Amino acid sequence: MELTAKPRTPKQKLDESMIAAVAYNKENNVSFALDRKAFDRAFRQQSTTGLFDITVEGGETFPALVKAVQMDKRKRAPIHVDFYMVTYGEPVEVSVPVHTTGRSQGEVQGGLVDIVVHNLQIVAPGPRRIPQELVVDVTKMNIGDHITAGDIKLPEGCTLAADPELTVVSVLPPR
Amino acid sequence: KRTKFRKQFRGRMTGDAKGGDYVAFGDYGLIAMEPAWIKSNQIEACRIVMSRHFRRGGKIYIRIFPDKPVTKKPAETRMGKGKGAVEYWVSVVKPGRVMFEVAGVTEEQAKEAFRLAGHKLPIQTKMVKREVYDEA
Amino acid sequence: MKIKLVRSVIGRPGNQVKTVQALGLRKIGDSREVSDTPAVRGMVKTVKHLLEVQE
Amino acid sequence: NGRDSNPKYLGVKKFGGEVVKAGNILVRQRGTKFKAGQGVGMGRDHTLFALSDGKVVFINKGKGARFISIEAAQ
Amino acid sequence: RRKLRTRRKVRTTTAASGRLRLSVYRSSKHIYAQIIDDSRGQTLAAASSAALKSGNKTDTAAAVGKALAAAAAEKGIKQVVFDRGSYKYHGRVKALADAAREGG
RNA sequence: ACCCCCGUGCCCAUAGCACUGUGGAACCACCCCACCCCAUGCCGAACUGGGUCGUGAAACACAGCAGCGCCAAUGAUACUCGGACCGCAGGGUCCCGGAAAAGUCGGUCAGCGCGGGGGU
RNA sequence: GUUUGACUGGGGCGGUCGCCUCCCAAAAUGUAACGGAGGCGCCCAAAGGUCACCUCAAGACGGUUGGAAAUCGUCUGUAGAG
RNA sequence: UUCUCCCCGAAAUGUAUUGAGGUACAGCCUCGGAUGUUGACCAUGUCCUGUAGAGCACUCACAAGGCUAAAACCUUAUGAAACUCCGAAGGGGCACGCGUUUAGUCCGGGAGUGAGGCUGCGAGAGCUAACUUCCGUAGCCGAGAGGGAAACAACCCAGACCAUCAGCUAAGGUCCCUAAAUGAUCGCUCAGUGGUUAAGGAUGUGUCGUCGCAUAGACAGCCAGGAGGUUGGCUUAGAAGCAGCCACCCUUCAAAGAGUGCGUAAUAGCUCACUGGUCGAGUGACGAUGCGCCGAAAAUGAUCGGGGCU
Ligand SMILES: [Mg+2]
Ligand SMILES: [Mg+2]
Ligand SMILES: [Mg+2]
Ligand SMILES: [Mg+2]
Ligand SMILES: [Mg+2]
Ligand SMILES: [Mg+2]
Ligand SMILES: [Mg+2]
Ligand SMILES: [Mg+2]
Ligand SMILES: [Mg+2]
Ligand SMILES: [Mg+2]
Ligand SMILES: [Mg+2]
Ligand SMILES: [Mg+2]
Ligand SMILES: [Mg+2]
Ligand SMILES: [Mg+2]
Ligand SMILES: [Mg+2]
Ligand SMILES: [Mg+2]
Ligand SMILES: [Mg+2]
Ligand SMILES: [Mg+2]
Ligand SMILES: [Mg+2]
Ligand SMILES: [Mg+2]
Ligand SMILES: [Mg+2]
Ligand SMILES: [Mg+2]
Ligand SMILES: [Mg+2]
Ligand SMILES: [Mg+2]
Ligand SMILES: [Mg+2]
Ligand SMILES: [Mg+2]
Ligand SMILES: [Mg+2]
Ligand SMILES: [Mg+2]
Ligand SMILES: [Mg+2]
Ligand SMILES: [Mg+2]
Ligand SMILES: [Mg+2]
Ligand SMILES: [Mg+2]
Ligand SMILES: [Mg+2]
Ligand SMILES: [Mg+2]
Ligand SMILES: [Mg+2]
Ligand SMILES: [Mg+2]
Ligand SMILES: [Mg+2]
Ligand SMILES: [Mg+2]
Ligand SMILES: [Mg+2]
Ligand SMILES: [Mg+2]
Ligand SMILES: [Mg+2]
Ligand SMILES: [Mg+2]
Ligand SMILES: [Mg+2]
Ligand SMILES: [Mg+2]
Ligand SMILES: [Mg+2]
Ligand SMILES: [Mg+2]
Ligand SMILES: [Mg+2]
Ligand SMILES: [Mg+2]
Ligand SMILES: [Mg+2]
Ligand SMILES: [Mg+2]
Ligand SMILES: [Mg+2]
Ligand SMILES: [Mg+2]
Ligand SMILES: [Mg+2]
Repeated sequence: MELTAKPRTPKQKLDESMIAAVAYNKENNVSFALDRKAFDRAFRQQSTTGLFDITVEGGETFPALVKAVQMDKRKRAPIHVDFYMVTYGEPVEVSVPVHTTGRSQGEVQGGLVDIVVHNLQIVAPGPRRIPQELVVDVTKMNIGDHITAGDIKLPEGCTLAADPELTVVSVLPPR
Repeated sequence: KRTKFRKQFRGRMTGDAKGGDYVAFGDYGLIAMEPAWIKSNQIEACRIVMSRHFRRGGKIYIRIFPDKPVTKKPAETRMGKGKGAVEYWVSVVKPGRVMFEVAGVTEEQAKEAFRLAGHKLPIQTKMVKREVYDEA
Repeated sequence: MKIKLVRSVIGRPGNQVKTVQALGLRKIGDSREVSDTPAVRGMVKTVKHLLEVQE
Repeated sequence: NGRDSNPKYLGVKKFGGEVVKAGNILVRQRGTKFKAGQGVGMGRDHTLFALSDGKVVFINKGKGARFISIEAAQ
Repeated sequence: RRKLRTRRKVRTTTAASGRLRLSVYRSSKHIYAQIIDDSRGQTLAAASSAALKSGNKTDTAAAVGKALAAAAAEKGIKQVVFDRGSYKYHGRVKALADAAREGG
């Protein structure tokens, strides 16, 4: 990616619709600002699990995860972003999308699957090896079953950051 | 619809909403653009329309709720005793506030269902699928 | 720090009026030379829309 | 069902960095939003008044427990 | 057992204006006593009985009061507070008092 | 001078809780006994009065630690004194200073006196 | 011979008229409405002086009458009481 | 309620009233005396506050799940004049003047006023009605002429000592009525929009994005084609792709989907999707905005003030 300025003054930012930005960790929490449309193509390509490099017009690349975007309520457009500089120990408590695989046999007799938790925040994902999704097979599930966090399988070096008993995806009956 | 609760009557003004700009439940969501009161039967008509179009299937959430009492003085009197005891319950609604959001229905059918429901709301409104989201 | 009036007192709030009166200006087109000490800077800031501050 | 109400002026009366003469009232309050400090006395209605002439000064710690006090001249 | 400590400690340092503190400690066989100048974070004239021994605790402690009365007497001690810990002005600490200011 | 204990203050959650470890014959603590000073609306449990031993069990003291509390930035935004506008209206905008709440980064399991006791 | 109130989105009927508390009240005080809610015309020789001591609601487990809540016991417990 | 010029100049608020269009006191005006910068503004220091916002830690309300003898309790998620773990901007007191200005206070004589009005902002009552009503706050009218707003207390500009057939500017303006560019540059609307609202609707037009299909030859045109199970199962008296209910599976292909629309109680019949030839270059669906269109019907004669303006 690319970004340039970071003045405390914002009057330049609004005109070219470039998003405001920051990058921080323990040592340096310096603020910045970058182009909008390329940022949105990138944030589409990767969410809170995806990461990208920023090349501030200073000559050194940095590797950033995305941590929070706070944007306009009226206009749908994103307003501000907070990238997070990350050391290659496991990134803290990253969120992972839930996604369902298979045609559940509960769907075939009047039920429908419902993902009660669209994101699951796992600790110690392991940076650069982050889970960009999380497939859960629902075919075993029948109407009224609950696939909790004590089911969802995990890759390397990962441990769920949420209570295992909590409901995740559940098949639901008609009406 | 009507709440089972507390003090009968209130007041009124406005500012852009905060308590639900993002679609947590479900897939898609219709969303308000104007600051009107919504109140009771307006919602319930939205509900009954979408439940016709979708039911036997889908999940319907109504994130808005007729909190605020509104009053009508009787008939035809002069500015008289006090305010008027009853009339209808409303929900204030500011732009970016999410009123509706379907689950388990194809994109196009959610389009048509949001269209029907929004043809009977005082405000114009825009639908969206959920972008990337945070706030947990 | 040259100044002049270029907009009337009339129909302006009270602090603006009494401040115009403090700075020494009693007619549009009056000019004056004012020191740059913090309180005078605050006065000439308080009513800066009425005044053509020179530089 | 409406006509009723009532009007009893209350508040801090002598604010910090002010020179109270002794016997001056420094706060009227209903409870103990201020607690009488060093040099201060409190009557039946939890009014705080100067015990001896001095500079009024405020000590703030946590809004459960702040105190008005007098630091005498001389 | 706690609240009585801070209770008398609040009523003592309210009544403390000019006068000095005198905090008898009694929970052990250590009936130590101190004279503390509230305000200044200082004590000046403690009379602990780790070396003294006179028999029953009520009379052992008696001499402690007497020891203390001499010490503060050398410093020019007017009066003092008293600052009981929690001990209900009983014969051993009541004796430490009668011994303190009978000989002050 | 170094160490630790007993008191006692300033500061009273960045100093509090939980899990854990270490202390006993210095100190404190439990503990023993109690007819009486003294005392429990019944009970020495607590106040209380005479003392080893025993035991650090519990407590308390100190040490580890960031699960929990508590502290809490930067970027931005909300709102807004002032200045100038739009909309029929609900309501909205612009320039100028001020500037949160929350949340993210991170920070902590304190810091500072007075005395007395006992160690080296 | 006189009396036979006033407020009052006309007057009348209704309602109100003194006092306390909260919102209105626009982070000082003050602020109107036949605006929105609620109370007083007392009480207590101890519910006061002072001096000594004790600490609450609630929940869980366990237990004679009980059987959701009585009484007793351990645990948690800035107050969720008073 | 009668003669002149000169100086200053209010009130329509508060509390009380058998009071409410009256009156007392205060407040605000004037005069004389006294002090004699104590006044005003703006700055720094200091202290006080719970509004805007925000937030659910308590009270009430409340949305989808989990656990469960439903209560509590967990994830997710909200509302608040009478909720608040928090909490500004501002506002008030005090000191100081570090800096400019010119009032202030006390004493005594004379008053009038105590029916207010509009607009912007902040609320209540009311329909988030009123040239509405009651409070707060700023300004004007009141008692303000002058310029602008066709006309017009209040809105914009600006506070009229007297004279001038001199000059500069504010709001507001420069085709003619009318002082002043029928000015210059890059655009936009062809509706008289300009010069009368909205839900809703539309290949109007100019600017930007997001998507797919493609010259190994796509979009629309045209020729040829359009499956066998199977009248798919239920369904009903009948429903055979097309009244409504369960799916949307196999054979063949360059290939025709238990399938889109019209038809007939049901059938049939005509076309749709996908496949070829011949063309032959773009084409199609979403989304943000600029200015326009429709939606747009009242009473005596019409009009943007008028002529008239692309
Ligand atoms: Mg608003
Ligand atoms: Mg706003
Ligand atoms: Mg929120
Ligand atoms: Mg103006
Ligand atoms: Mg200690
Ligand atoms: Mg332990
Ligand atoms: Mg030893
Ligand atoms: Mg014992
Ligand atoms: Mg131990
Ligand atoms: Mg910032
Ligand atoms: Mg400013
Ligand atoms: Mg403004
Ligand atoms: Mg700003
Ligand atoms: Mg914060
Ligand atoms: Mg520790
Ligand atoms: Mg020491
Ligand atoms: Mg007569
Ligand atoms: Mg009358
Ligand atoms: Mg009544
Ligand atoms: Mg107030
Ligand atoms: Mg105020
Ligand atoms: Mg008033
Ligand atoms: Mg009301
Ligand atoms: Mg004059
Ligand atoms: Mg009165
Ligand atoms: Mg009157
Ligand atoms: Mg008078
Ligand atoms: Mg005079
Ligand atoms: Mg003065
Ligand atoms: Mg002064
Ligand atoms: Mg609010
Ligand atoms: Mg916090
Ligand atoms: Mg001066
Ligand atoms: Mg007079
Ligand atoms: Mg006269
Ligand atoms: Mg009046
Ligand atoms: Mg008025
Ligand atoms: Mg109303
Ligand atoms: Mg009016
Ligand atoms: Mg008049
Ligand atoms: Mg005029
Ligand atoms: Mg005037
Ligand atoms: Mg005029
Ligand atoms: Mg004219
Ligand atoms: Mg007009
Ligand atoms: Mg008019
Ligand atoms: Mg006139
Ligand atoms: Mg000229
Ligand atoms: Mg001009
Ligand atoms: Mg001309
Ligand atoms: Mg021209
Ligand atoms: Mg429209
Ligand atoms: Mg075509």
